[PDB]
Amino acid sequence: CSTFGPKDIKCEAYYMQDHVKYKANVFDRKGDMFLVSPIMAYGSFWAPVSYFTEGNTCEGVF
Amino acid sequence: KTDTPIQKVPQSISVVTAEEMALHQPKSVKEALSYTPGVSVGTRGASNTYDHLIIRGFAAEGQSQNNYLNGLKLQGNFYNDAVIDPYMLERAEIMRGPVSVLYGKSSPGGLLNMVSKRPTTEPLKEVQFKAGTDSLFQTGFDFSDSLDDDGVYSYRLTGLARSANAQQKGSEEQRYAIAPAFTWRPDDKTNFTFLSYFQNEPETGYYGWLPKEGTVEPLPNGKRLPTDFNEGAKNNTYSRNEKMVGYSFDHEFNDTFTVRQNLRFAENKTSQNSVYGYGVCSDPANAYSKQCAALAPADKGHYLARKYVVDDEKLQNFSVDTQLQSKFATGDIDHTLLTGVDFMRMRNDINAWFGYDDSVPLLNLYNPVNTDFDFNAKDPANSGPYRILNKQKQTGVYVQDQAQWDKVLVTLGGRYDWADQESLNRVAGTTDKRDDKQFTWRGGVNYLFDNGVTPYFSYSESFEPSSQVGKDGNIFAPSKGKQYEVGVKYVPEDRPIVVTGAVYNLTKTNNLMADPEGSFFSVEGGEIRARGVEIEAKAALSASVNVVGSYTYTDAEYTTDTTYKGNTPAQVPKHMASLWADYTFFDGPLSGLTLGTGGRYTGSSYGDPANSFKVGSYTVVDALVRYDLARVGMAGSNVALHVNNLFDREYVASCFNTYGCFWGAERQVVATATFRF
Repeated sequence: CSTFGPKDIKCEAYYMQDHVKYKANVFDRKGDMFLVSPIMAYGSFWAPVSYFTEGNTCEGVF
Repeated sequence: KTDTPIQKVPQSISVVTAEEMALHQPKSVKEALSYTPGVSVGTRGASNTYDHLIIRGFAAEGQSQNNYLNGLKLQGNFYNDAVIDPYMLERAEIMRGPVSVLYGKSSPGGLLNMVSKRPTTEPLKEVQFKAGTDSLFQTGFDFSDSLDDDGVYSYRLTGLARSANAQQKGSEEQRYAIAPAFTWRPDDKTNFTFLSYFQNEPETGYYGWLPKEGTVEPLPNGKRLPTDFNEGAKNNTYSRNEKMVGYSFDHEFNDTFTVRQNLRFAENKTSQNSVYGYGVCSDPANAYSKQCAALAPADKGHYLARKYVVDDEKLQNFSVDTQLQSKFATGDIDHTLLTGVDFMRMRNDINAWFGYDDSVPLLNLYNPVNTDFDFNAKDPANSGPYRILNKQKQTGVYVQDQAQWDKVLVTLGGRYDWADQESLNRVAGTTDKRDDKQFTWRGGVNYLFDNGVTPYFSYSESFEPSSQVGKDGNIFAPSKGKQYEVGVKYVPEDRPIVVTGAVYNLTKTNNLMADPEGSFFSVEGGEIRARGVEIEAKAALSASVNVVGSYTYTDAEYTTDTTYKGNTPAQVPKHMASLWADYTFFDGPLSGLTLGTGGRYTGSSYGDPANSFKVGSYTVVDALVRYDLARVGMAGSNVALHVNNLFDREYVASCFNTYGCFWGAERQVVATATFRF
């Protein structure tokens, strides 16, 4: 339903919870907040670039 | 060496975060979760005294607070509860239909798990100013950073100072909160986060009743009461002080074992010297009122008879939860076993003095003359003391496992509680002692599709204790719940949307509908069976627009109360929905503007247990605007304006009986200026 989708995924991020490292699919970036979309991670679409451990693949956005 | 697995166990389907908190800056936790499904928070109307809410018909724990705060059960008993300002909260999630047994002591339907603001290893220097209508001026300060290069030692100090003039003319609201916090994190498998909270509220605000007359039905004159009518006296005071200290600890030994322990020592206390209205002389109540009897049959319709109450309480709470996480795997069925114990010690000393019928004079309504009152007068004919001391001790062992097979997840847990309770009436020397022993278990099954679709069905129980107490020290029976919940959640791996739906059949026993005809001392009643459907839609249509919507159907009746058997409880709307959206004008002439607007609807609700009169359906519209000073050089700093009830609609929120209704909230404007360094 959203304008985005599975093809508009730019990069992936990494975060830890329950002492295991996980992944999150990232989209656009606003200042210092990523638009990650697993939802089951930060609880909101617009998550700040701090909840993650190694953005890595998100080194090229602008 | 895989691409690292994303998350797929359905979580955080209703959390509001700091990014959502700093965008709405809710005046209270009554807001924030104002647009989340399954909750109706405008039940009290316009009163920052308590933060109660109706999830699936049933409200707060023993009517006190069914909410959690960094684990544990918050606290509260006999009107001495704890409130927390959202400015001290990093995350405030509302969990509808929890399948865990750690929440078995809570309601099977809903739960508000609040999370304090944790220290950040990154420098945060925030200063917030927000001011607007009704002499409102809240000043915030939040400063967190690390203390060493590795970040093993980190700190956080958040604090609040709000003073405001309540809507009801004569009542003031003042809250001063400060929460120190510290976090020690040597390695990645150890954390000892210390959390404390200190809040002094010299004036809680307004907490009174208004008859069904001028509120919902035109008064004898033909007009209706004003939106800001204070039926109490000028010297009405209402204070509260909360002191909390605790920690949250967790350590992972092997990749199969993990220990966790949570703790909190709280010391909450409150004092009240207020006069509350008990309906006009024409009300079915009073009747035996002498002041109301000496009136003509035409003047009894516009003369409000009231009562007064003086109270002083002191709470000492202690809570402990210690669990062990065993993450082994049998055959090809992975496991995550939780084994823990909890503890609880409560102690509340009530030294109150109540006022019976004809304890105060009468208000004219057409010509109110709200004066002062001698709360220190103890006339033996209209007043009476109530010196009670309540003590509780609960101890429950819980075991829960989350078994995973291929794409099937089954959540199953079981808990056994040893609940003790003791009350002492200092007047008649009566000492009641109630020890209960009950088993409760929760179980949920769901299937995990690859795209994110997840249909689930769960059976929920609960051993929710009784928080309140009755006149003469009646230890209420604990409440036992039973809920059948089925539904389907969509947690997409790829696209940024969220849609979930559910239908439930919750049944809770030994419920208390309060109001033993006379006095607000509450009364025992029958069980309630609640049925309804909740749906939620949370997505981000393009980068500029974010949308959130929800609808909640609710149908509950008394099951075995004979008197009101087969009637819907008051303050519960049948239909309920809300919707909100916000645009972000980035990359443009106004790169920084963030325009947002939304509306809330609450269906028709009943006003008394006998279902005599009905409260009309209302619709409130909010809006807000926010511009980030990125064009001036202040990255992260923004100035925002907030409007609640845009068109200013006069509505009655809900009523508990004929002699008590609650006016809504008029238009509120707030100008926020938060700065980050």
